[PDB]
Amino acid sequence: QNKFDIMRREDRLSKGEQDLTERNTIHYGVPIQQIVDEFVFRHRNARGERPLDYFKPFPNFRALRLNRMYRDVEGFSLMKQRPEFLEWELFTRYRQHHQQRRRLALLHGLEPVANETAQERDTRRHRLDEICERTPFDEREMRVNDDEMRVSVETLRSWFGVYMLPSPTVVNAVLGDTREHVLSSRYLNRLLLLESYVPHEQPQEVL
Amino acid sequence: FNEFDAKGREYVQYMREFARFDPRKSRGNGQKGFPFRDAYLTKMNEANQKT
Amino acid sequence: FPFQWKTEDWYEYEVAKVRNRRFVFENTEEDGIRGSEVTYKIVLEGFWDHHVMKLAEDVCMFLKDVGRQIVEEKLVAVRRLLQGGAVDPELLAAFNCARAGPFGGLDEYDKEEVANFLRSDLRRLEEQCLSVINRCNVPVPGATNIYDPHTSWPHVEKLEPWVRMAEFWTSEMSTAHYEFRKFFRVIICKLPFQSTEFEKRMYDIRHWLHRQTSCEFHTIYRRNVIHDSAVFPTEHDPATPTTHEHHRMFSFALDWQSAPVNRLSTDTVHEGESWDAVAQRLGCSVGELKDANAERE
Amino acid sequence: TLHNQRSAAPESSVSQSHTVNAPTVDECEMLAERWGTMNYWHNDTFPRLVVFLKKLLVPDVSPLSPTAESLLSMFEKVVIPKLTSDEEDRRKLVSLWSETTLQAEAAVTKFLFQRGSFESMLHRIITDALEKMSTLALGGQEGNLALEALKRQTLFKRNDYIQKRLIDVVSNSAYLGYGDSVWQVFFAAVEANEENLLSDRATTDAIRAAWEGVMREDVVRLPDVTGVVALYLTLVCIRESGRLVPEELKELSSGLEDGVRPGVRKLQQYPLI
Amino acid sequence: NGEERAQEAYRWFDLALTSLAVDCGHFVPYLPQGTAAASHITNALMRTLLTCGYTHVAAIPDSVYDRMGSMGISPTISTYELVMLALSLQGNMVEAESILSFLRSHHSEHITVESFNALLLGHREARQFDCCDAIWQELVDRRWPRASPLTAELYLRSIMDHANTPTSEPLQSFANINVVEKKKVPLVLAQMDELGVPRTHLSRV
Amino acid sequence: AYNRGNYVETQDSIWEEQTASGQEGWSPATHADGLREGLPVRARRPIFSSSAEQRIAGGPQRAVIIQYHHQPFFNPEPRLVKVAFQCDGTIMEVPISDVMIWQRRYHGPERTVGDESRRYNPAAMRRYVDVTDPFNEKTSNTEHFLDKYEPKRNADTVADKYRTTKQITEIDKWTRYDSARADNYRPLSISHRRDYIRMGYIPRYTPWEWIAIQEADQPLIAEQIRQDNIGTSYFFSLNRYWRYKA
Amino acid sequence: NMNVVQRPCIEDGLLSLVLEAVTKRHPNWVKAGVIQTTLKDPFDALRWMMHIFIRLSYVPHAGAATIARLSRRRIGPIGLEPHQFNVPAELGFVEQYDNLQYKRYDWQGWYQRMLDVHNRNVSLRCRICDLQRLDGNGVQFVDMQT
Amino acid sequence: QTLQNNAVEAVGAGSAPWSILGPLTAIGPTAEDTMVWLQQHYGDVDVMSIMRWARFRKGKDLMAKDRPQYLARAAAWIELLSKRNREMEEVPLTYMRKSKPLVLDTNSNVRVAWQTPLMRSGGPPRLLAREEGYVFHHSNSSRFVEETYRHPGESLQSRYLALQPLHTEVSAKEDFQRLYYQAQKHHKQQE
Amino acid sequence: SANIPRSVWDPAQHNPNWSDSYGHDITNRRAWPARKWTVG
Repeated sequence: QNKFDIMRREDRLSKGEQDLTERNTIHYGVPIQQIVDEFVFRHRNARGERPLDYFKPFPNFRALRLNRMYRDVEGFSLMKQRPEFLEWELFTRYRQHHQQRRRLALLHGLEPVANETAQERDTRRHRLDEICERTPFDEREMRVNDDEMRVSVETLRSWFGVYMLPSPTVVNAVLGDTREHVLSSRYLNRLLLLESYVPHEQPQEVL
Repeated sequence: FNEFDAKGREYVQYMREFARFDPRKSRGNGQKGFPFRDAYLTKMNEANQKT
Repeated sequence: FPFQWKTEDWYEYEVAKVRNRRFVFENTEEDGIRGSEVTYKIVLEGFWDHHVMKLAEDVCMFLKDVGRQIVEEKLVAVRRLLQGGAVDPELLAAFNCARAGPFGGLDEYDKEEVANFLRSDLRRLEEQCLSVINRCNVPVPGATNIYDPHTSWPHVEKLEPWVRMAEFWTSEMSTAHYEFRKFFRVIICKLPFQSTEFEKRMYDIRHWLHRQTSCEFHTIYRRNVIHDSAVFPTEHDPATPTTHEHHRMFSFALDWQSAPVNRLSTDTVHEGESWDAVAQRLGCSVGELKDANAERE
Repeated sequence: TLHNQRSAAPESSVSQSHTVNAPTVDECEMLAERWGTMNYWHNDTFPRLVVFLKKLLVPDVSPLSPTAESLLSMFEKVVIPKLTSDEEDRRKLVSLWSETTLQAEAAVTKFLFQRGSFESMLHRIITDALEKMSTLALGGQEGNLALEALKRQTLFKRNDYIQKRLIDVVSNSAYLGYGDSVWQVFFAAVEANEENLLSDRATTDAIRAAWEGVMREDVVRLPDVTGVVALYLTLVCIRESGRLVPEELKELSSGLEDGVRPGVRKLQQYPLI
Repeated sequence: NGEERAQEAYRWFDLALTSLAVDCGHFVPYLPQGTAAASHITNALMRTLLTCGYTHVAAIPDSVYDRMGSMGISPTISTYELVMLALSLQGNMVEAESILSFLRSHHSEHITVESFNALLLGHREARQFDCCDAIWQELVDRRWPRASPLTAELYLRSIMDHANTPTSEPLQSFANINVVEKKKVPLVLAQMDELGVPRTHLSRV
Repeated sequence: AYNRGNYVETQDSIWEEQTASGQEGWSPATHADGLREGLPVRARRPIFSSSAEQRIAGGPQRAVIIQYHHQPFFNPEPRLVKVAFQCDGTIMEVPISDVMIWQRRYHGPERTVGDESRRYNPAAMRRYVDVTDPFNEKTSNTEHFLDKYEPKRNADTVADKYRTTKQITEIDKWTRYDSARADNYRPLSISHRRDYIRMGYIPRYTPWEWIAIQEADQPLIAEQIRQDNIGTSYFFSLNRYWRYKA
Repeated sequence: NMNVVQRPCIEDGLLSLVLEAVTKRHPNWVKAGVIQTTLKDPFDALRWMMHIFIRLSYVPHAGAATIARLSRRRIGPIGLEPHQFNVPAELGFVEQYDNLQYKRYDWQGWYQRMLDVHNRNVSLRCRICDLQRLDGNGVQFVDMQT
Repeated sequence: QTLQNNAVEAVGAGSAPWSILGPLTAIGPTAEDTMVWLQQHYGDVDVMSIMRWARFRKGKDLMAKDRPQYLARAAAWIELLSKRNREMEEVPLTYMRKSKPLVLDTNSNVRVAWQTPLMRSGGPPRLLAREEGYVFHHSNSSRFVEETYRHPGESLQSRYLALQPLHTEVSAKEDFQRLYYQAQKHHKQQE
Repeated sequence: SANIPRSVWDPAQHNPNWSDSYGHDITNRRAWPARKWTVG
C-alpha cells in the first residue's frame, strides 16, 4: 500500500535480493532429515548407498549414514569417477598425509587464524613445510576402511613412480634411500611447475 | 570381557576417589563429599594401629 | 589396608552421612556439569517403567533442542558484550558504595576496573554456555546415552520407585498380596543463567505428556538476600538477661514479639538541644543527623 | 519447495574469549589502554607485550659513527678553547655543556614509557640549548653540529635502554611459560614469605580477609591486566624467582619455573638421546 | 513532498557550508570541515533526509556518507545512528550490524539506545524476529543505554507482527501456530518492570 | 585462487576457509570427543598454591594428551586428563573442563577426527562379504614359516571362501516392522507422504506443531515469573488483610 | 646446554621506573592506598604485586550482586548502603500441577490448594564462605568467631 | 568547556579544529536576546518551567541563597531534558570506511578497504563507493587491507598460479581530527 | 526466541553425523552365526 514499500521492492529486485513481501508467510520447507528418511523408505533401506561396513555386525555411527562426497576429494587431481585399481589407496595415503600435517600444525602452533593476512599465511605455510618435511609418516594412524586393501608405500612407489610419493632425497633433489616423510605444499607446487613446463533488443517477427 | 565385575568396579572407584580426596574440596557437595568410610576411618585409627 | 576402625568414629560417620543428604549447594560458580546458576528437576511419574523411560526420551530430546536455542541466544549476546560496551553508572556506583575498602578508606574504581570485573564474569558465561551447547550436539541416535551428564544435556537420573503392597483376604481362607507401584525418572537441567523463556517452556511440558503420566517441577535458583544491619542490629546483651521462664510452653505467643523489633525513626528535639546534642543522644554523627534532616537548617 | 526464511550457519563453538588472533593496526594503536590476560601479553604466537614495548622505540635512529664518537667524547677541554678565547664565554659554555649533559641524562631516564612526551621534551631541550649557543658561541658554527650529534646520541640511548633491559628481558615467552609460570612464581614467592606479607604484623585485617576471600572461591581465576602492569609483574617475578630456585640452577635454567616445585615429572627426563 | 523537502535540505546544506566557510575566515585548509558545526549540520541533513522518500533514505548511507567522507567531516554517534536507521528502513541488516560492530569495537562508550532502536526497527522490517528477540535480550542483559518506551514499542510490535504471521508448512491443518509467541508478552512486560520502562508509555493500538 | 592440482594447497585452503568461518578451531572438549593418546590440545595450566582452597586455573597452553581413563571407575568426578605441555614438558593431571580441542565441525559427537569419503561402486548391488569373517579374521597378511607344510590344494580353499560368503542383498530383509518404524528425531508435522505402506506407525516423539498447539491453548500463571527487586516486608506482609492473610 | 636460558638480573632502578609508570597509568591505586611509589622494604615489590592482584581479583558484595543481576539475571534486591550486606543464596521450591484427573472439574480447586500447601516448603541455602566477605564498613562480615 | 574537552580528547592532549566553531552562537546584550537565545538553542523544552522547578531544593530556596548552585542545577536540568543539547554535545568519532571482498579470496574476514583521498593524496578521481562493490562490512575478527599482486616476470611461473596476493595492512577508521592535528603540527613544528 | 528452533528446519544447521530411522533397527535385528571355529 505504501509507495515506500513499492520503491524498496523495486530496489531490492534491481539489486538481485529477496523481496520482503515474499517473507510475509513462513515456510519451514522440507528438513534434510525428513528427505533422507523418505529416500530410505522409498528405496527399501537404500542399498548401494550404504557402505560395506553397514553390512558388518558392529558399525560405527559414520557407517550408519549414506554415502556422500566430502571435501577430501576436492584436491586430488587424479581422482576420477572410476579409479583404476590403485588410485583410491593413493588418495587415502594423501588424506592421511594431510591429517598428520594438521596434527603437526596443531602441535607446533602453525594452525590458521581467522584474520590471517596472506603474507602471514605464506610464512606459516612455509614454516609448516619446513617442519613437516623432517617428520616421518606415521603408518599406525593409517586406517584401512570399507573396501580398500592394505597397500604398502613400496607398491605405490613402484606403480605410480617415485615422484608421487617421495623420499627426503627426492624432495631435496626437486627443490634443489626409501623412507617416507609428510608431504609439503611447496614440493607439489614445484612438481606441478615441472609437469606444466544493447538493451531491449528485438527479434525479427516483431520487427 | 571387561576388566572388572559389578562389585569390583564399585570398589576400584572408591579407591580412586580416596586417592584424590581433599576435605576442603568437599565444600557443598553434600553426602558425595564423604570420603569412602572404609579407608577414611582406617586413617583415623593410626594411633592404635601402628604397622 | 586392611580397614580396621574405632566404633565411635563409625557411629559418627553413619549418622553424619544421612543427615547431610540434602545439604548440597547445587548452583556453584565453577566449571562444567557440577557448576551452574539455576537447576531444574522435572520428576516424571507413571504406572509402568517403560512408560516413564519413553517419556524421558521424549522430554530430554525436547529440552535439548529448546535449551540449545536459548543458550545460543545468550551466547550471541555475551559475545557482543565482550566486543565492547559502556559501563552502567549504577553498576559503577555499586562498586563505590562501601565506606572503607580492603585497602583502607574509599576504593575509587574507575570505568576501566568495573568493566574488568564485568569482562571476567562474561568470560565465565562463554565457558559455561559452550559447555551446554557441546553437550547438546553429542547424542546422535547412532550413539545416545542420556543418563550420563558428561554426554548429553539434559541428563536423566534414576529414582527409586514407590511400591506399596496390600495384605487382604481372598475369601480367612487365603491372603492376597497385590502392590501399587509407580516409577520415576527425573531430568536435571543446569543452566548458567536464569531464563524465564526456558521456565515458560519447561512448565508447558504438562500439556503434552503421555497417557496416565504426570510430572512435578523442582527449581533451585540463586537469589540475593539483604541482611539489613539497621532493621536487625547487632547490639549488646541486655542488663537483665532472659531466663528459661521466658521460654515456657505458650511463651511463643505471650512472651515474645515477632522479628524484627520496631525501632523509632522519629524523635522530638528537647529544650536546650543543639545539632551536636541530639546526635550525642541518638548516638550518631552530626553530619549524618543533618543529612537525614536536610529540610530543616 | 525450499524455505523463504533467512538461512544462517549455527553459531561457532570456537571459544573467542581464549582465541588470540593476529594483531590489527588498531589493536597496536589502542594497546596503551588495553586490558589483557597474562596469556595475551605473553602469547606463544603474536605476543602483545613485545608489541607494546616495540611501540616505545624511536624509529629511524642509528648508532652514530666512531668519528662522531671521537667528536662527542672530547668536547669539554679540546674544542672549548676554539669557539672562544675569553673567560666568561668559556665559563658560560662549560656551564651550558654540563647542564645539557645532565638534563639529557634526566631526559633519557625520565620518560621511558611515553615516547611523544620524551620526544617533545628532548626537542625543547635541544632548541633551548641551540638558541643559547647562538647567543655566544659563534666560532665558525661547530657547536650546533656537536649538539645535533648529542640529539642523535640521546635518542639512541633510550632506544638501546628499552631494547636491552626491557625487550631482551621479556623476549622468550616460552622461557616465561606463556605467563602462567609467572603467576606460579608469584604464588610460590607468596608461599615463601607469609611472615613478611600476610601476618598480624605485616598487613591489616582487611587485606588478609580479602586475600583469604580471593583464595577460597571454587575456581581461582587470574585477572586480566594492563600491559605496563603486566611488565611490572613479569619483572618482579623474574627478580623473585632467583631466591626460590636452588643454587645449581640460579644462573642457567630452562624455563622461569625450573626447580621451584620439588618433584616434577618432566617429559624430557626419559629420552636422553 | 519528500523530494522537494530533500532539495530544500540540500540547498540549505549548501547555504550552511558557505556561511561556515565565511564564519571561519591555524587549520586553514581544514576549515570548516573539521569543526563541530559541519558535523552538526550534516547530522541535521541526514535527520531531514530520513523523513523524505525512499530515494533519499537509500542515498543517506550511499551518497551523503561518501560526501561527508570526501569533504573530511568527522562524524558523531548520531551520524552512525541515522545511517543505521536508513539501512534499517532499506532492509539491509548486515551493514547495520556491521556499523554497530564497528561502534562496539572502537567507540563503545558513546553508543546510545537509538542504534538498538534502529536494529529493532530494521529486523522488524526485514521480518527476522529471532534477531529482534536477540537484540532485546542483549539490551536486557547489559541494561545500559537505558531502554526507552520506543524499545518496548518496537519489540512488542515485532512480537505482534510475528504472531499474526500465517505459516504454510503445516498449511493450517489444525490452527494458527505463531499465536504461541504472544505467550512471550507476559514475560517481557515483567522485564519492563525490572527495566523501569513504564507500560503506560505505550500507544493505544 | 588456490592450485586445484595441488592436494596439500587445496586442503590447506579448505582448512583456512573453515577456520575463518568459525567451523574449525579451539573449543572446550566433551568426553565424547575422543580424547586419546597423542592428541594435541589446549589445556589451562594449573597453578599450585598452599593458600588456595580448591585450585587455581591458568592460561590455556598447548599440550599432548598422554592418557585418558574413559572408564567411570578409573576416573571419578571430576574427570582428569593426563597432559604434557609444550613449553617445559611438564606432565600434569588437569580437569576435563579445562581442556580445549581443535574441533572440525559444530554438530559432531567426535569433533576431533575429520570426515572420510567412502569409495564408489557403479553396480553396488553385488558386494560380497564373508559371513564367518566379516572383518577377515582368518586371513594372514604376514607370511609364517609354516606355510611350506600347509596343504597346497586350491579347490578346497576357494570352495569354503565362496560358500559362506553372502551377497548383501540377502543379509537383511525389509519386513513390515520397518514400514511402521518410528522416527528417531522429533518431526515438524506428521507427513502423509508415505502413508500407503507404513500401516501402524505411531511416533515416539510428539511433533513440533502438536507441542505448539498444546502450548498455545493454555494460559500462563502470572506468579511463575517470581520477580523481586524491593526486598521482604519485615513488618506488614505477614499481617495483611484477613481474607488474603498469611 | 643449548636448551637453557640465562636468568636475567633486574635492578631496583628499573623496577622503580616501571612502578612509576604503573602509578601514572593507574593513579586511583595510589589515591585509594593500594600501592606506593617507594621501594624501602626489600619485600615491597612483591607486596605491591599482591595488592594489585587483590584489587584486580576481589569483588565487593554489592558489585558482585549487580554483575550477577546484569547478565546471569539473578533476581533480588541489592543494598548499596554500608549497613546492607548482599548474601547470594539459593532458594529451592516445588511446583506441581495435575494434568490427568485433577486437571479440571469441581474438585480442581481444593486439589490444587492441597498440592500447593503440601509443597509449601522453601529451602533457603547459603554458604558460610560467601558470608566471609567485607562489609560496607571495611570489616569482614563473618569472621572465625562469628 | 565541554566542546574544548571534546576537542582535547579527540586528539589526546594542543587542540583539535573541533572546537573552532561550535553550534552555539553568542548571546546578545539584552534580556530579550537572552530569551531569544534560550528559545532558539533549547526550544524543545520549556526553559522557564525548568528554571522554576529547579529553584527550590528540599524546601531551601536556592535562587535567593546559593546562586552558583542554582545556576549549576538549572543548567544541568536544561542540558538533560533538551534533546538538541544532547545532539550538539556529541564527541567526534572516527570515520568508518567501507570495504569490498578480495579478488583472490584468502579470508572472508580480510577485506579491501575504501580509502578517502584525504588519506592517500594523488591518484585518479574516484567514483561512488557502492558501484565498485564497497559496503559496510565489519565483525569481531575483521581485518582491512590494500590488495595488490606480486609482479610476474618472464620465468617458470606463467599461468599455473593465481598471481599471489601481496597485501599491505591498513586501518579500519580515519581519525579526521588527529589527521588535521598532525597536519597542522607539520605546518607549525617544522616552521 | 522462536517457538520452533532453527536446528529443525534450517539446512545449514543440519547434523552431518545424524543417521536415518530405519538402518539402526535393521542392523540390530541381524542374526550372526556363532560357530566360526572348528573345535570350540
